[PDB]
Amino acid sequence: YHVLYKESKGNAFKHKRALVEHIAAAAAAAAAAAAAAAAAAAAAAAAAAAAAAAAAAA
Amino acid sequence: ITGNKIMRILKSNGLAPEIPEDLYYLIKKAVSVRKHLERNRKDKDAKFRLILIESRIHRLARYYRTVAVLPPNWKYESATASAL
Amino acid sequence: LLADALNAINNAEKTGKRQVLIRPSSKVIIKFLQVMQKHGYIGEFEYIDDHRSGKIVVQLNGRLNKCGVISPRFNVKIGDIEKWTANLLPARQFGYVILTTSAGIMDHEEARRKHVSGKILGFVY
RNA sequence: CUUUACUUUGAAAAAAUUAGAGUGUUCAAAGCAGGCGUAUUGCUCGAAUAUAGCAUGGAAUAAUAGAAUAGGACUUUGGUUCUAUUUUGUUGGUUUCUAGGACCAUCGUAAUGAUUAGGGACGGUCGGGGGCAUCGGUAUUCAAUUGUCGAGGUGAAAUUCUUGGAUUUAUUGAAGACUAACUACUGCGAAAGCAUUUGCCAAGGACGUUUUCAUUAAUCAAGAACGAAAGUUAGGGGAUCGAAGAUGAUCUGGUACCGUCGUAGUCUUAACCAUAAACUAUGCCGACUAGAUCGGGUGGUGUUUUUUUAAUGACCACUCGGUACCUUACGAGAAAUCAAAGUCGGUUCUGGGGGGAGUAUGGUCGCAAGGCUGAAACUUAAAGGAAUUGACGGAAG
Repeated sequence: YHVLYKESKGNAFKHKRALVEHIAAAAAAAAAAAAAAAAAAAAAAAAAAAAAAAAAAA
Repeated sequence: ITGNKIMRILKSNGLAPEIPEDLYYLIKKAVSVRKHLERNRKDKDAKFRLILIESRIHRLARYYRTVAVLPPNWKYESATASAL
Repeated sequence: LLADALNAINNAEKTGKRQVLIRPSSKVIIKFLQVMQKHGYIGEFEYIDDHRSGKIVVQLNGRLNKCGVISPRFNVKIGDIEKWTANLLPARQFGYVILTTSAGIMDHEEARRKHVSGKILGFVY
């Protein structure tokens, strides 16, 4: 929200039009966090390999 | 008084050769000796002496920068201490 | 590291030290000293243990007049060796230039036999 | 041409030993090489492409969807259906193989050869490195008061100061500056620079067993910050000595030296200008080559100090850093001399005869004095360094 205030100070608007038309760009940044979270699948594969090692050596 | 600073930034303990500790040292004490330069402005050697230790912060900014900054460790240092 | 190198062994021959006491070890030291052995400029050599890096041993026999480095490692060609050999060696017939050729580090006249170019390290005469 | 070899695993009491497997892939052509006419396989030659695995991705295996290719069964010949193979997307068990991310140990030996190269943490330690706030002592000056009658200067003198009581001697009070001795052939600070004592904030170097990140480093035009003294601006302060200024003396002259007074300065805060024959006249950083002193750490099974015995010592052995420095061989140089200013690299600055000239002019900075950058016409035939002899001195013996 306060990215719109940092789009007033460092002005990319002019008047009442461009103001509300921003809100889309800032919201799109949150999608990058979901892509980064997919890396946790490698840790799950390592846990399965550890279980297989414990099943082998017993 | 150094020992209370050590146990904050490091992975383990005792490793100020883990270099973000010098970055945090010089920044935090350079503003403290500048209390003694908010004291008077005549001041010969402590203004000279300040140049040495405050410019060493820029050689410490040259430090981890050149070798390896894949996730930039340099930008963690300057965020925590507040540098450049 | 290059600068000091050939000056130490040269000053040893100047005074007349029978063995010279030199040290380092990693992987640009010893086989042109086997070219020096073949040419009869030095004698035998061996290795002694250290804590870190290594220790060499070199036996001398009072041969070296001046050896020294070529500090910028210039390009030598299979024609223009002897533009350098003119100034490097004040004597011709005596001495040789050590080239870092493409076929390892060897002699300069041996390099013309292989027909191989490269860089340079130093002179011995 | 050529293996002994190398390695992950099993069977062995251990182990000798032994058994099995491996040591790149793909495509086109040409040559040689097993069995055959060939095909085809292996190797070599030449290219392309990539160079620890188990989150992830590929193949094998299974399922499903799309596309391509081949064969069979059919066809109211369009197509449908079944099977095999390849490719692409997606999902799951198992087998095998490939990318990527964080963190840490050691420095082994073969290619320039006696190498711990950068940052500190931990624990002790030295110093006039800095700024501020206090405090103490001596000497000088001024003000007041007592006892006592002329002084001060100089080569001689006088201006000058004194009977309206000076110099002075003591007491009392005040104002400013500086810190004798200790004080050094000393220590600190990168340089400028830094002297009573005490307290607070706060910086850097060196040593010691180590612990520890792992080229992170070196150097650096521009650029940024700092700046002895003198000078400038605004507000304070002025004890001790004084550029300018005013008298006396000296001399041929004396706008000086000397003597009597005295203004700006000298001190302080803030701001500015920024220079010095700013010096080691010697750039910084790293490795090779005989010989003091100050600080740290260790040793002296012997001796001394000495009654909280801490002697920190005495005096001697070393081992490291700074290294007032002294003195000197090799070696270098024109030589005096140096002891690297011998000699070497990586990098940066700077020189190309004297005078004209650090000037002229422009740009740029400054409040202003002035700084920084920066020539030519023309003149001339030399300027200059190292070293010698002799005369002379209001030089010495």
